[PDB]
Amino acid sequence: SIHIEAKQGEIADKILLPGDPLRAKFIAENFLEDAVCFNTVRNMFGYTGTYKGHRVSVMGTGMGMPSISIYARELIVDYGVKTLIRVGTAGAINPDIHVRELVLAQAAATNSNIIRNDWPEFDFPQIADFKLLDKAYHIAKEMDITTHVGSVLSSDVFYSNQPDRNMALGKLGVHAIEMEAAALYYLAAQHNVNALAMMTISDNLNNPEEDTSAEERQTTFTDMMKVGLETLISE
Repeated sequence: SIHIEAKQGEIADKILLPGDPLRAKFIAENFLEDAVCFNTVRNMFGYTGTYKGHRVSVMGTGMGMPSISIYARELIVDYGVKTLIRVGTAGAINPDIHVRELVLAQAAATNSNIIRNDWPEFDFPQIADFKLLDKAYHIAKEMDITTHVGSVLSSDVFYSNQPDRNMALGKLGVHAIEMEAAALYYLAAQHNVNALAMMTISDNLNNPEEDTSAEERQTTFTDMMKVGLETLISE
């Protein structure tokens, strides 16, 4: 509420969180059944529908950690959401990681200040809920999806002034760069709920001429959606 106009009962307790409101709309119309809209405020589309009989929601979060922090907080605190899965795109910085592959974020590095401001004495890692991470991995492997489990970097600055520094992380077990996961993981830890972030590599920052084919782009997305949805409804 304040940023979400939904009444109580309109949002399921388990939600998929793409960055793009139009992606949410796309998921709602093609992977859920009987999906209906629950939010239009600031054009941040959200839908509740059914997957394999399970009530499931999906909504966009906008870009960057402040944005997703606002929406995840309201979902958790005002609508009692307990399971949250980010499904998104990222750029690969680990050279062994190629375009279209799947990354599951065991942890999220960040150059943000959101955690450090609250915890100045610490390096305080933001982590995925293990059981979610482990279920997603098992499901992905059954589908023979090329999957990588590791850290991602949740960055504040898409147009970075220090890209070499970012790239150097790729040699130390940090797979891909994204903008949201650390914030989501932090809120989940604060409110004791369960979060996972997953992404397909859309760009290989180590190899710019690694291209993708759109149709291929929709197979991969379909693959990720089912990992995402099966993980979301597993109990």
